Amino acid sequence: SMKIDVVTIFPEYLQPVRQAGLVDVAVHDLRRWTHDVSVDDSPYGGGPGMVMKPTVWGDALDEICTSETLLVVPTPAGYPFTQETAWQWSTEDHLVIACGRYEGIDQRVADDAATRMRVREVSIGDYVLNGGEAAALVIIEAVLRLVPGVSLLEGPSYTRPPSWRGMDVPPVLLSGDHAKIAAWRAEQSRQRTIERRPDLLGFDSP
Amino acid sequence: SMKIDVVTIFPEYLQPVRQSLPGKAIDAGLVDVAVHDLRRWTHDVHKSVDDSPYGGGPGMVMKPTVWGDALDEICTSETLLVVPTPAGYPFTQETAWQWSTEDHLVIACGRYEGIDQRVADDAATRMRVREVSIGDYVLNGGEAAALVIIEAVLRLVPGVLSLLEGPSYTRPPSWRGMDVPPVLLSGDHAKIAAWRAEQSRQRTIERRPDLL
Ligand SMILES: COc1ccc(Cn2ccc3ccc(-c4cc(N)[nH]n4)cc32)cc1
Ligand SMILES: COc1ccc(Cn2ccc3ccc(-c4cc(N)[nH]n4)cc32)cc1
Repeated sequence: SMKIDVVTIFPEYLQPVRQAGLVDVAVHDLRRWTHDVSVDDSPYGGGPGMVMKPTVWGDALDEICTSETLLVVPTPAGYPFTQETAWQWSTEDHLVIACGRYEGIDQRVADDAATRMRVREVSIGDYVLNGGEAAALVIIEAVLRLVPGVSLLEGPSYTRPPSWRGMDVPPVLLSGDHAKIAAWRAEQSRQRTIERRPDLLGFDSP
Repeated sequence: SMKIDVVTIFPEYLQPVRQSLPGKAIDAGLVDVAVHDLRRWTHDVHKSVDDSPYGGGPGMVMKPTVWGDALDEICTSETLLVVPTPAGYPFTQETAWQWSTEDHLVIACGRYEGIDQRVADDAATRMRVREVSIGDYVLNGGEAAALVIIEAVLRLVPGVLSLLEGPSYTRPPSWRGMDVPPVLLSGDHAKIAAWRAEQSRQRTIERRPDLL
């Protein structure tokens, strides 16, 4: 049984989550916790863009989080989110995902939170998004498919027809020889991993 | 001026991307994102998109005949065909920069165990094809990856949307007992830059030693 709360100034962007019982996902508009008739301001020390104010975040997380909560904060500067992370988080009772926008969230939000709950700043990959929402969708998908009750690269897969546009399915896959099929698939996976992800086998990246 | 076509059995998944686009960029003809239901190209009354894997094993494989027809209609020789897959080359910021100047991206979103390999291999005989992974975790299908790729690419298209960055701060100067680092309020901008550099170095050592 898992509860996921997602906090964002763009709740509309989290709608793809509908595409249950073991898990509940709830999306909260951060602006719900503002008192004035702005969630951001210029950075101390200077620099381009805006930083999200800690005040609004503090009030939201105060209401949503408990000491048992795992607070997840997507950020390009985070620890890497990997399959290992997904397995680890798959047995959590309560994930709260704080989605930033602009140039990110005042660092004190995570620091304050860490005084009463576990906090994980994470990156989903070495590219830059406009905000945390797409990363939340990735994290939710990767985690939920591992929830109870729900290395090397995978090689190529094939299905019918056995010949298509003059391209034939590798004959071994039609042979019904499980050992020969297992061996060919291993070789394909090895080949693919060396070519595309040599780092996985402890070799230099291109 | 970029056209992005996404092909998926879950077109609703891509709807927020389409709403994420500023009207001014669309009206200026800088960008167009179109989403297509793969089932438009199915052959049968059951609208089948998958079938059992040759050689056996778990799950299902998406049909080459259906995908072949879809890409035949949507792609041209100038298309960059992007195929998310856990077995792909890594998608990075460098990739995003490269793809940001493309006239036409087509993103083919798989589900189940993926797409029959002949689809990409056939397409590669007449257009540029890129199989890519967005990170070292497994998703249920290509749609979330497409969202990530579209966002990362389009935020590099003018006017459409190393070391780690260190912490950032804004008002108020004191909050829940935590003061903004005084150096940031010092007006010594050379010192501030050096402080930020050291914060960056420390964070990179702690979180991403692989970058060093
Ligand atoms: C100053 O450096 C920047 C800091 C933030 C941003 C945009 N942005 C704002 C909030 C936010 C949350 C997560 C992510 C993200 C995470 C990954 N792996 N890629 N992108 C990006 C985010 C741009 C630049
Ligand atoms: C047997 O190995 C598997 C094969 C496919 C799948 C699910 N699936 C189906 C299509 C598809 C497209 C992209 C991705 C993806 C990309 C990244 N970086 N993570 N996950 C995942 C995808 C699961 C496992």
